[PDB]
Amino acid sequence: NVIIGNQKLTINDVARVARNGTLVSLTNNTDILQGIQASCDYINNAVESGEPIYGVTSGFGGMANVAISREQASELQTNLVWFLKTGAGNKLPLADVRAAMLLRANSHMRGASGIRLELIKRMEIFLNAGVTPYVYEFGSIGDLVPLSYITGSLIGLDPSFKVDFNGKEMDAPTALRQLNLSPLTLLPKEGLAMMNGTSVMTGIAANCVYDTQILTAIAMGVHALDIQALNGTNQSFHPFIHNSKPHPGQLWAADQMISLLANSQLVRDELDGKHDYRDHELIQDRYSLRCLPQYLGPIVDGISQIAKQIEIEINSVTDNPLIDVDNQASYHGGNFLGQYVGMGMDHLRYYIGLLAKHLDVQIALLASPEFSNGLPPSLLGNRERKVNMGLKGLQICGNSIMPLLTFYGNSIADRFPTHAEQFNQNINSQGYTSATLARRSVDIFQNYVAIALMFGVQAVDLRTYKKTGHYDARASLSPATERLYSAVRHVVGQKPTSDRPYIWNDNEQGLDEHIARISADIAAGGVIVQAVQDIL
Amino acid sequence: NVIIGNQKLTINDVARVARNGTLVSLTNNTDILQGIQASCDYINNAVESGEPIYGVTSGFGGMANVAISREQASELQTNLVWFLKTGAGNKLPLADVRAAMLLRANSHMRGASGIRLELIKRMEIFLNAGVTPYVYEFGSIGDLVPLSYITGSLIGLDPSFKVDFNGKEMDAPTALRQLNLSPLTLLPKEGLAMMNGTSVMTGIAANCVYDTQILTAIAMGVHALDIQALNGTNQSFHPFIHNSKPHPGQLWAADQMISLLANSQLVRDELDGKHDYRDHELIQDRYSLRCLPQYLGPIVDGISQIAKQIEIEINSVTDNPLIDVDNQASYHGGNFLGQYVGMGMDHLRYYIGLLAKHLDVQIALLASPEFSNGLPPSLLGNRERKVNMGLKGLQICGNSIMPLLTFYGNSIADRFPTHAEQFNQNINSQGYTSATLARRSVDIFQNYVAIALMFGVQAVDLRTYKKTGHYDARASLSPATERLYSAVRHVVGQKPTSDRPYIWNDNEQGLDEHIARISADIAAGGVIVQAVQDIL
Amino acid sequence: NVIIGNQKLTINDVARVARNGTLVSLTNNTDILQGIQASCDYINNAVESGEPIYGVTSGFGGMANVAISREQASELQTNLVWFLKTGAGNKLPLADVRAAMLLRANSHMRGASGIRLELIKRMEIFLNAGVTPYVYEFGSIGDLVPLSYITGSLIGLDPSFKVDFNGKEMDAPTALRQLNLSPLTLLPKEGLAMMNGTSVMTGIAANCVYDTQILTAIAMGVHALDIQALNGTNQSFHPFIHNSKPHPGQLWAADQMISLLANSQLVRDELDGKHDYRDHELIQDRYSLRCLPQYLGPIVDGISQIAKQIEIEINSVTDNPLIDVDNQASYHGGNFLGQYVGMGMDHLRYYIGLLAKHLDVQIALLASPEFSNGLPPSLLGNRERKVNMGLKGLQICGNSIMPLLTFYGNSIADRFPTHAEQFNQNINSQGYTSATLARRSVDIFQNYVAIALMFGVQAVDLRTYKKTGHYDARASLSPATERLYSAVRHVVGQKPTSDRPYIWNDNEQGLDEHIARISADIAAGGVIVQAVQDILPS
Repeated sequence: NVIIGNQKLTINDVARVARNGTLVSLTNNTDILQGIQASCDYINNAVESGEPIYGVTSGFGGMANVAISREQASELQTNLVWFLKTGAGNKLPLADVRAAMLLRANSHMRGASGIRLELIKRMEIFLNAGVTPYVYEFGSIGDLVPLSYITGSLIGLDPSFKVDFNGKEMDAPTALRQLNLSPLTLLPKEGLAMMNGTSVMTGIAANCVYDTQILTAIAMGVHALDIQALNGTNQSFHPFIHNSKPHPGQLWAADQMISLLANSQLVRDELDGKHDYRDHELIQDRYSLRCLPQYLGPIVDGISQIAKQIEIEINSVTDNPLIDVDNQASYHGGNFLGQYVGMGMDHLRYYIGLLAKHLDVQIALLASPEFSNGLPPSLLGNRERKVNMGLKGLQICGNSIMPLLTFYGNSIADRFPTHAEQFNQNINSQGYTSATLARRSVDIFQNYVAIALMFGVQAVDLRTYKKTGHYDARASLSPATERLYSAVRHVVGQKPTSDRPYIWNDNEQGLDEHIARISADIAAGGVIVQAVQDIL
Repeated sequence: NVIIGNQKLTINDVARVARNGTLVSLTNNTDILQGIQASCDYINNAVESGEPIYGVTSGFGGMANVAISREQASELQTNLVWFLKTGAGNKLPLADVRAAMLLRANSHMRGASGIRLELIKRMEIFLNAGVTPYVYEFGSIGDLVPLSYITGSLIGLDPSFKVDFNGKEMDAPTALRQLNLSPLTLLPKEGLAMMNGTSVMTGIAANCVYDTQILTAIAMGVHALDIQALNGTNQSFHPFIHNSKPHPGQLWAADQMISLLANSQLVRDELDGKHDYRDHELIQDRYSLRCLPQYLGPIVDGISQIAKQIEIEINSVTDNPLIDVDNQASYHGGNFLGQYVGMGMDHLRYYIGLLAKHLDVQIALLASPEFSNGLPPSLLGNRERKVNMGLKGLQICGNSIMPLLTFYGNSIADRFPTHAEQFNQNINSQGYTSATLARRSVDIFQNYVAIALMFGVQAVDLRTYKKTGHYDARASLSPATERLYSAVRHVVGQKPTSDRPYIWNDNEQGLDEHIARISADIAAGGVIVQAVQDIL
Repeated sequence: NVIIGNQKLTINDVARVARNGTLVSLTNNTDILQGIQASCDYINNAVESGEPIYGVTSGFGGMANVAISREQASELQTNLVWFLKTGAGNKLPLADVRAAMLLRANSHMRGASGIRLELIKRMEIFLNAGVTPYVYEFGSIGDLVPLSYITGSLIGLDPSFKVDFNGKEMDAPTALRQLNLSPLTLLPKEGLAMMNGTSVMTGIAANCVYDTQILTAIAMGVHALDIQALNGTNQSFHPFIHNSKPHPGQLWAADQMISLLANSQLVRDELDGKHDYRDHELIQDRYSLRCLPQYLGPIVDGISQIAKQIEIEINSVTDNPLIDVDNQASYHGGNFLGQYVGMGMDHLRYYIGLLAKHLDVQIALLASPEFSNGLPPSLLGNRERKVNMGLKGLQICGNSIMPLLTFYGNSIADRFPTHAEQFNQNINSQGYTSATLARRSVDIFQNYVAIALMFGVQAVDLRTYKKTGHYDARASLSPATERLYSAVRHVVGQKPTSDRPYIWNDNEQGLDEHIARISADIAAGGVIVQAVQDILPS
């Protein structure tokens, strides 16, 4: 179903395999397989001759002044796995490891790494059988150490390497007995070819960008719900304003907001350019409404830029040395340095914090009667019961998540240690931890967006009540935001009705289970995600 | 065993109860109990009279313009728990919750919160029976929301509140049936008194400072091992140098290094002031050795300052309004704002990153033959086996942890949202997330220090070999570092011997299990901690 | 020379006007002047008809619920200049004030602002006569207050508005007297159209990008000289490696290094795949050299991204309300939010810090005989004089500037105040202080790079001495870095000679003067900058 070797992988391809279990297959294309065999031939012949190659007939890192004889060329590679067995911290999520292996297979198919096809198939097999090596969150300065757990597991080096076999923990040798596979012995270069790359960090980063794209589209849907709850105007998104300031991101954002807001009963419909006075209100919407597309443009634009860079990283040969069989040569290079990943993730986190903080400003308007254009304080539901404080707690919780996202928007690629590994790795990317930090930012932004969805949904109901005498917002919303509003209400198990808004009395729900249910629907690609799929 | 109500709690007291299960008891002192009853009396009488008190006969937050009648005064408090049920993220570790409850009990014993003794005893009971409410990592801007899970669990409000009962998950009502306790109904103020404070964040922060103090002492022991492995001099720590620059922290650090290094065979012993030329080496030790006490002083000093502030926070009445029975009055105040916690944790993280980074510089010297004063590259063990790269992987992993600690040393208290809860909480501490971030920094610094311990231990062995012809460093070290070296070797299960250093061949251990075993010994207060207990 | 209103302005166009005093003209395009006229007539009409329009018949920001009538519509615009006269701190460099007026004139030509041509012409005249209003570094959250000093000066509103007139401080009414210009009265909307855009911050930013593109080219030239000095190999830059990791930036970095190093005698020329054991030393160059194209890729690429976004912001209409004469409507909108400028500048400072850190690591290699591959300690010249310590103080100084560049690499866009201006401006960009902050980054970087260049020139002299027994690197360097080498030696006034390297004895020069002289030459677009002309249009 996903074919490896032929065409370039997309972030979506990566995500299908990682999360959804999408089957994988190596191309059968004989030029591709010839390439793989040719570099293999080449490395074999070079070691036969005792020729100097980095990490083949040489030590590793700042010990690349230790020459290694033809007779210790295999063992060299097997020892590489051992001394790199020094991971720590929590485990990566299994989907990031699936992603890693898919990328490594992709790297190898290019025929410049000198690795046996049989070692590449081992990953196809693990992918299809649902065997996932354990990889730790610490050990890479950007992925030798994380990739040695992948390799040692693939070759069944030792019972000390653990794996997940469809939800069961077991040792790698045992997993290979179950798969009817024999243990493998690394040939010269093959350890290095297994371990000397950016597959893991890029793997984590591929899934981050996937989830961030989605959350951006959900966030867009949230603002659209906010603008309606607020009786804001659609004029701000008028194509004339944005064509005269034509950043791609701003042009896209304003135009998507037009689609989102179209045919809404709750919005001030003023694409004609009407804007009479209002009281007690200001003649214009506040900045969070009015400058939405100018604010969001660079964010939208940056997430695209990063998506574009990750896609090249995913389809790169990322490894050292690179075999050039056409010239019967090998080169010592630096493609293992994941600078696009380390910096793109620093960027991704920074943008997520900027999205969260804008959304939180929309909530502050909603909750505050000074700024909500006539909604009850904290969007309380039942005003006959004076003890209700409505969403006061839900706001505070959102006020606690958002600062943290901006904190995580701090960077890490500039914090690299110049003394790293014997002073040999005097520049490095910090790409691996940057990528795991990015995963942290996305996991937390998912809970954040869930809270923002809750505010939006409750708010339109309470605006509907001001408009119609009832709480069933579905006919008053634009058809596009009605899909999302009704996806959210489906997930949380509260059906829209005319006599009740989403939240009536405080003692009637735990708001925590709604956050949890919504975050889990977003994470799983559920009905909330599908409701905004046209934006993606 | 730990008595609550009498004398001020220490960070050590907090830690014993949280981690070690130390029993707890309310004082029987009748002046203390009179105080508790008096404020209770006072609040009861005030509500009888319909008198305006914040969060008693009033709404909460920016809805404190909603007056609340005497007849809805109880329900008001019960609803406070419900609308604050909006936590998200991972759970706090159980020891931080034990700490919270201990602090809340401590707060309440001061007789200014107007809460029933019976509600204070409920916490004594939960503490002693090993019942630990679930609290989420998100919801507080600094602790209403986290404390509502504590309260609802203590009073068995609903099956939706979960708890840990000695390692088993169950619902709070069920836990109270098992403890033969009846559900409670909150009286006016009591919800607020349960929830309106800094007990959780301070709870988390108490245990962070405890663990950081320990890790500082271990880190000191590490440097002492490094200075020996390097054949550095003891002259740098000479009391004359430091008395003339007499910062407390620097005076303490240099003087402790004297004790640590005393009677070592591996150190250049030069307190007499001898310093002849050396070759090929520089006449002086590099800065990481020589400026150790000047560098560490402000760190040591800051950790003390923070310890001092947390101890006041732990023994504070932290709550609003405060009942003054002596004047038969109540005051609206701000003691719920955890500014010392939010800022002290920002500081604590920043220092941890500075400790990690200095230690990592000591490792770079150890691993690099240009700077190690004659040790093998990467501290390899068996040089007859050319494939050994020794600790190359262990270094890279340390190079990946340290940048992250400095990243976490970024601050959060300055990132507070001024729009928080209806614009009412226009300043806030971010103390709760700061504190959980601090816990992150300590959990990671524990794995970091484990790696540094491994470098030190291996290094002295390899220096011993240069000195004596064997690998048993125990008689060549100072008696103080021999305790720590032998604690580490005990934990990892490798016994010192004359024919073998800690690490001989790479394929002979997984370095990951050693990191894990050491971090877990440090976390549990094991033999590594005890080995440096004289420093604390 | 630079015609405003016709075609899109580039960052080169802006820099030439701001820095080089290039002359400027408004286009005579009749469709362009008709549009300007039409929006002018639209506002005239709407206002006399009593139409409600923001900041024209209201009420600014949080007080946009003040109805103001046509009888007060003129005095509203004039009072807008007064209450905005609240700048603080140091003054903008005059070049960024010139850029700021260039872009504001450019914005107005597009026809959606309803401003008198005569006021757009007034900016042309100031630019060409070399009259520059004083503008302060604080007052904008991203440019009402800064642009109010431009406006106030242009119309000669009051003697307290100050200008530079070709080097002499002067009040603004005095400068209009010298120009034989009459003071102007702002009609309805004109004051807002004058002050409600992104011209200043985008002005500051455009000059930043220009200076960074240049410092990137020089940086590359510095790496090429370090590579030569350390007898590194050209093999890292082989197209086969980078074609298999085809990031645009990394391809470009690799390919420019192949060009910079072409026909050097100080490299190990191994594009054939040759890689013998060194003795007793590492078979590969360290990461600073070997992962150079991979490390520089995102930076090159990011600077290009920013440059593209700034070129769009330069050419955008930034005010509010916007007049659409085709449908006879004005729209209330948000183009005045310079979000691209705030986050872009954030990114730019970040990238500069990253360039600096890589350069400083290369200096570490050169100064240290453990890693220099046989060069003398601290790149010392006269070894016979034992008291010499060569470039030891010069490295310390570089070590004190590089961490400060990475510090400035922190962001400010994410630190916006949500309670800004009566809670009306609940999102904002911080773009003005962000670009202000980028100017400080760029200025410091010009000093850092001078230090970097000095380490490179000295080191190739000493390597050439290693190779040939003399100190003239000119013959041994690749043509492309010879140009740069000679341009630096020219600027500091110490000639290449076979007998002597750049730095012989410590007491023969103040290194501080050499830093100052190279820094000034880069800032001025002098011979050091011309030496890397080739790298620039790519």
